[PDB]
Amino acid sequence: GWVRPDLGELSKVTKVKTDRPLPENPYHSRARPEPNPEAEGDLKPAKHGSRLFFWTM
Amino acid sequence: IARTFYDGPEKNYEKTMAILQIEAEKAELRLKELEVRRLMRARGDGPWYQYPTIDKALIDHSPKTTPDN
Ligand SMILES: CCCCCCCCCCCCCCCCC[C@@H](O)O[C@H](CO[C@H](O)CCCCCCCCCCCCCCC)COP(=O)(O)OCC[N+](C)(C)C
Repeated sequence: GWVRPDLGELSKVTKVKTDRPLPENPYHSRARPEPNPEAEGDLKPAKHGSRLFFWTM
Repeated sequence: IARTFYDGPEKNYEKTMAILQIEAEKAELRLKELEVRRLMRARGDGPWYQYPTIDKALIDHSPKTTPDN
């Protein structure tokens, strides 16, 4: 009582119901380093301008 | 002559006091900026001297046609 699969059936993406737990870290990755914190606060004008040699702004 | 052409000495006194304060703050800021630049170029954890890396959004997290990878 076997029915041969039709065209386009054996190439289907099928669901699988299993009991094996999903691996937490299959790549065995390390701990990612902490990034640079942030840019915080509002922008205030530069103190005493450019402060480049004799220029006052 | 003093009444018509010149002013009191307190005016020049306070003016040069303000000028001295401004220049002292500028000198301190310049030294602090040099130190900050040195430290952040040595360590690289600051906003400046950040060199680009490879974006992680380019990686493809899909089946790769082989089980291992
Ligand atoms: C009394 C008689 C016997 C004694 C004579 C004494 C001779 C003294 C006269 C000679 C003057 C010397 C020239 C020095 C000019 C100084 C310029 C400057 O310093 O003055 C400014 C202002 O200038 C003055 O108003 C004088 C300007 C007049 C320029 C003199 C030129 C006169 C020469 C004559 C030329 C004749 C031309 C003929 C055409 C045919 C001041 O700036 P200001 O920040 O505002 O004021 C600060 C003081 N406050 C705040 C208290 C007011």
